[PDB]
Amino acid sequence: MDPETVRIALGLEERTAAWLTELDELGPPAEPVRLPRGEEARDLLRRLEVPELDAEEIVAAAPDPDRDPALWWLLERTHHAIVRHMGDHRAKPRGGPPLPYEGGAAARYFHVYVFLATVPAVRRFHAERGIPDEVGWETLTQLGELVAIHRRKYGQGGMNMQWWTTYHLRGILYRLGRLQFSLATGKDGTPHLGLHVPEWGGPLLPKAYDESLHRARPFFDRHFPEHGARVAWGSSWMLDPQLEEYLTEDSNIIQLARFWTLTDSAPEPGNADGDSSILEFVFRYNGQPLDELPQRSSLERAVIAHLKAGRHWHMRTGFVKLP
Ligand SMILES: CCCCCCCC(=O)SCCNC(=O)CCNC(=O)[C@H](O)C(C)(C)COP(=O)(O)OP(=O)(O)OC[C@H]1O[C@@H](n2cnc3c(N)ncnc32)[C@H](O)[C@@H]1OP(=O)(O)O
Ligand SMILES: N[C@@H]1[C@@H](O)[C@H](O)[C@@H](CO)O[C@H]1O
Repeated sequence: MDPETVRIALGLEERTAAWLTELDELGPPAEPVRLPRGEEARDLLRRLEVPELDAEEIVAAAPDPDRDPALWWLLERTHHAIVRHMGDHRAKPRGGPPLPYEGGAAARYFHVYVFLATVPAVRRFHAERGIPDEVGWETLTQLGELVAIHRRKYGQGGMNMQWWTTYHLRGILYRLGRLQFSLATGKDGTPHLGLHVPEWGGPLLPKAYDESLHRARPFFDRHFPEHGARVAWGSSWMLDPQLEEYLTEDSNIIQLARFWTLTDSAPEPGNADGDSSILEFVFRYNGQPLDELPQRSSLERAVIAHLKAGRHWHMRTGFVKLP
């Protein structure tokens, strides 16, 4: 098989040829790709908290080297492209393009198969770094969340956040209770930890937040002592001071943001970039006209109002010192 044949077979944009050539050069992994099957696949998916509806469909559609040779060629090389960067937070998060849905369920669940095929590799890395099993597993369960999110957002099974799953799969991101932390470095190479909030796990309670923060240094200093971060950095819609206009005092976002020191400049009022991000995280926004979107929470009402009024939301960046 060749990258042009693969590209055309799967119906990928000409845009992706460079990626495909790169993968082509890279070749198959030393350890040949293996997909768990049947009840082994069910157990793994269940452990990764993939909802049952999706897990059944994932197993049923599992591709095959002989019947799906283009898709299988990509599966091995995409797996290879991730594992070669195991432990390496300096490499860009390149998970590969999404596959056109005309390839059916195997195409839609492509990056789930990448994730399943890569679990053994990253779990070995976890073991080597002395990471507790429950931490490793808890970290990998975001696969379920992102699978469920695809369904809510689009109407059928899939997982199109493969750029993000490169972090879990390279063992450079760990969920430590309510928050996640990623190995990171600034433009000047100073190590920090990136701080992230997964959807699942309920509201962002001060006490859960605070516990996660207490876990970060001891965890990273024990298992990645070479890193030495003192500070956590976040970029998020939820760091927009403009939220103070709409959210009240019981809002966990309003209380927690107060600890943060913002480091980017106040954005231009007319800049529109942070719009799609807040829309994504609040509504899983999929192009629909704003009046259809639910209005059941103060935040839901807030983000519409603000946009209706011809105003814009921005992503802000800030830091907190790790306790
Ligand atoms: C504060 C630290 C900043 C650190 C930077 C983090 C960097 C990133 O990870 S960027 C991505 C962030 N992740 C997400 O957005 C995940 C999806 N979002 C969520 O699950 C939630 O927003 C979550 C859990 C994080 C916060 O929820 P919660 O603790 O309820 O927020 P809170 O400020 O207390 O809520 C205020 C109101 O808005 C509602 N609300 C909050 N978030 C959402 C949401 N995503 N969708 C709908 N309604 C929401 C609440 O239900 C509450 O409603 P009401 O006043 O009507 O009772
Ligand atoms: N889509 C990702 C989220 O899944 C993640 O929680 C956040 C962390 O800042 O980064 C966003 O771009």
